[PDB]
Amino acid sequence: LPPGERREITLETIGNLDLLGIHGISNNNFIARLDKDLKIRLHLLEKELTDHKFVILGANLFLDDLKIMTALSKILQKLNDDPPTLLIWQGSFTSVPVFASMSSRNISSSTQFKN
Amino acid sequence: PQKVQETRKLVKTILDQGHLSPFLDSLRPISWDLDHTLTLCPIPSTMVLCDTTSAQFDLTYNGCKVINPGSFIHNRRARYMEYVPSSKKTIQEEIYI
Amino acid sequence: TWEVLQYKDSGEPGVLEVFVTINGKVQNITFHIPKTIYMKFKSQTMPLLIEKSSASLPNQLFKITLPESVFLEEKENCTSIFNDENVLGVFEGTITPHQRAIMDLGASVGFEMKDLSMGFSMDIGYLLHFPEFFSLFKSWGDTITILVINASSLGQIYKQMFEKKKGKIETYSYLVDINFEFVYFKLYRRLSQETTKLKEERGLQFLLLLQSPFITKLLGTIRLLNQMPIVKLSTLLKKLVNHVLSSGSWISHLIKLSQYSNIPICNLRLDSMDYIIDVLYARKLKKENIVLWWNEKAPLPDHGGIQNDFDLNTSWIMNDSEFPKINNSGVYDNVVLDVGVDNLTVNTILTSAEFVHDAFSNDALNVLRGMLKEWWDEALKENSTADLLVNSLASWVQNPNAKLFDGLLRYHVHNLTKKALLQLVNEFSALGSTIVYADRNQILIKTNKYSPENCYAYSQYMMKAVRTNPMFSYLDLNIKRYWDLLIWMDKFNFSGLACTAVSQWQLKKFLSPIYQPEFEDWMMIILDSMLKTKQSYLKLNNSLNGFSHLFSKPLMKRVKKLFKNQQEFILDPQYEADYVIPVLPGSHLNVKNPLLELVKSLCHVMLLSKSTILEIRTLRKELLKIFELREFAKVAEFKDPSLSLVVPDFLCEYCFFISDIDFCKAAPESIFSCVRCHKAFNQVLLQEHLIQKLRSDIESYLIQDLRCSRCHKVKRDYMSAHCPCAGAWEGTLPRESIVQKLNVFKQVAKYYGFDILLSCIADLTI
Ligand SMILES: [Zn+2]
Ligand SMILES: [Zn+2]
Repeated sequence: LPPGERREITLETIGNLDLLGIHGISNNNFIARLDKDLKIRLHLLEKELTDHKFVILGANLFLDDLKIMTALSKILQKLNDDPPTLLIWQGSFTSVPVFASMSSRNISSSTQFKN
Repeated sequence: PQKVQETRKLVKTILDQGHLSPFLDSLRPISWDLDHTLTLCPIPSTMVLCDTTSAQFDLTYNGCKVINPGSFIHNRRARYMEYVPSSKKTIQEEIYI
Repeated sequence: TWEVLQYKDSGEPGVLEVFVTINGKVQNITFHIPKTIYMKFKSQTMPLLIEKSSASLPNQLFKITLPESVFLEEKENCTSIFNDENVLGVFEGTITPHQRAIMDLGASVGFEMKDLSMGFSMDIGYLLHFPEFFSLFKSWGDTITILVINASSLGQIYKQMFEKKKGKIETYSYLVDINFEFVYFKLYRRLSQETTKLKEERGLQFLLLLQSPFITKLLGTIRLLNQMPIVKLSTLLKKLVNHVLSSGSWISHLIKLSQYSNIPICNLRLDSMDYIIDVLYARKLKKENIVLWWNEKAPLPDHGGIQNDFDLNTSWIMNDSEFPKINNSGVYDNVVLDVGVDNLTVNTILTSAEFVHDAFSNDALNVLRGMLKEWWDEALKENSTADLLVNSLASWVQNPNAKLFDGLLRYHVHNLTKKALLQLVNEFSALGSTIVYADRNQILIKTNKYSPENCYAYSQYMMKAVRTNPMFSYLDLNIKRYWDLLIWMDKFNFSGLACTAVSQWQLKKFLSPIYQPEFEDWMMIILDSMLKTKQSYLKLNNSLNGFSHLFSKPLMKRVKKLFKNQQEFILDPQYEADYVIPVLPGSHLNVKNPLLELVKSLCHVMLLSKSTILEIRTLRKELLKIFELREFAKVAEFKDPSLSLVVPDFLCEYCFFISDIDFCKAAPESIFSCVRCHKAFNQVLLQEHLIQKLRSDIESYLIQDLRCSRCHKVKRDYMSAHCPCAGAWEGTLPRESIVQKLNVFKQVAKYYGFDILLSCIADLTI
């Protein structure tokens, strides 16, 4: 497989663009630049904020299983003692895929997802 | 160990390939306009490459720290992961249930 | 023990709690079952119970058998045979233990499953709940608890309905027997508490009937003590009284289903006959040594891991459904037979009859054929259950919630249905007739005959001559109408005399309100003139020659007067509302002159007459002269004012009727209710099908093949910039067509007020 390239090497050799808008939005006449001094100032602030923490929950967090919801209630009760900076929920919030129902007797798939 | 090797292989494949979906569009279709989002060309500083069919890990390759909190409920434990941006530590956490 | 009432899984793996019946008592008992698994390898390995095996796969194989505990503890933890090492995938590993028990033991069977092998007369309890209105009843108590005029109206409604249902109550009295008292309403603690009171007063020997369509089933089992055997089921107190008195019929029906299908009373669901078909098909499949594609966790068939990956064939298989429905527009002076069809799918499966990579497995198909023949013979011998089953097959072959759902099976049945309809059209036409229209529910047939009273004999001969061909042995061919004279451009736009005259025109709906009555008037005048001409020509002995002459001059005089009036009043606030053109679903186009739209509509209807094109055409010229428009002017040309939005193969579960429904060309009553029966379709089910169609077309756009724009070769490579013949690549679904589809979706969503569909449309852009 062709060798990967370290982030710094890629950024410096493409011309150090801001491909996100972390520093500024681009136009067709103006490609935004990832200004070095602001990059350094932000990096120092990043090292300064010792307390920030990102909490990632595991995948396949099916909200329609009581065991999931019980486990999750315990976890969030821990997190309320000391809130994350950020909390990534992810991945398939229902046990079954939620698709067009074949019948009207049971509560429909979309409605169940909303519940 | 097997579990280590089959995740070194994963992240090395993804980051050497530089792109989150190496597969042909006849095996994983991409919205043609939005394929630029799957490209990783300036390799990200961290990647939460979440995957339910592999072990948890917090590898590093080419300076990219790739982590995977593979599944929420596994082996009768709730599993979640604490990435710490101001030090790039990755403290895994679990609750028994 | 040698009879079962319920299976359920224990908390711990591989173990079932079972409720069994013998010696006149229910007993609680417990089984241990091993999990059977299949595995496939390209190369041999056998480290260790594991058995090398042979069985047909779904489109080196080892059977594997463990107690679920050791399988589970090994598989998720160790460097075992279940992890890597050239596995092509576990096949049957999803089947729940009690769903293995129901297949191999059934009703007519801790305890090892190793040695188990292949008159109700007891009490009932009841817990139906109508969301706050929890309702409780017993076959062993003289009062009923109905939670948040009340008692008085209850008493007389009970008396009236009891009088209405006496014989039904009496005949099923020995199952559930009668008047009782009443009571009514933190409150939710009474549900757990009084269910303990139930258990305290009947430890066993009574059966609990759970719920009804306004379900909250899982939360109900949280309130309810989960240890009972439970029959799960899914001023308006009339409904509740009716259900309570209906209970005996339900017990009788459930006993009939169980005694037929060998499924325990608690496990089978009345709410879906497809499940009974699933288990009963699974038996005959494993008995014919097919690896079973039962899937518990997801709709898609458990082919092993491969089912999770996108595939162009699979996505085509899921996205595709349209019948190539024939529509030969015209005028027909011959009598036309309006032939209904039903049991077409069943007929194809019965009468049906690697290199092909989206054909369903021929072994499994042969099993379904022979099994359907078995069910059908038992229906002919008046088994209500087998009859209901064969009627419900059309749902199961389509339903993704079927445990043995397979998109390949759905598609195999569907395209065989398509071929069979084309062969049915071939058969009718081979017998000298000609088809006006044909789809999966209906055929309109030109007879080469002129009189209905002459043809009430020949029509029955014709239909018999079709059904007596073996290819159509099981068809419900039914002559639903006789059309004496027919004007036809599509099933939403026709008129004719039936043996008396009816007219319906989606065309009419787009004319401004002043002109809609005018359109119907001239359509009756056209029918009258055509009929006068037909009967005149027949008294004198394609017969329509000269029909324009009976009304052309009045029509021109009328149109001239209307044109003068339009110049007077189209701008006038006194009248403009009658000139305003209606916004509607699939409203195709903008129009500047509404009278011209009426004239275009009339002329188009009359131009359907292939025999008489010239006289109509000359009249059309003389009409357009009023506007000084030239005979062939692009404005004067008739383009259909409506854009179709067809949701293919909608299911009316109330009568198992499969219909394409067109949200634009069909009238609203045919959208919000069935055409054959007249039960209403659920609104959210309806919107979900529109969103499924929308997303199916967006995906079909993104997954399309590209085609060369000047030689039509397909783009086979991945990185060419153009075809080798110098032609630019273009889509097989051009972007303009999909823009138009999203436009009609937004129109339909705005008009019918489909909030879910409209928010989906909003979330595309935003
Ligand atoms: Zn119906
Ligand atoms: Zn070409």
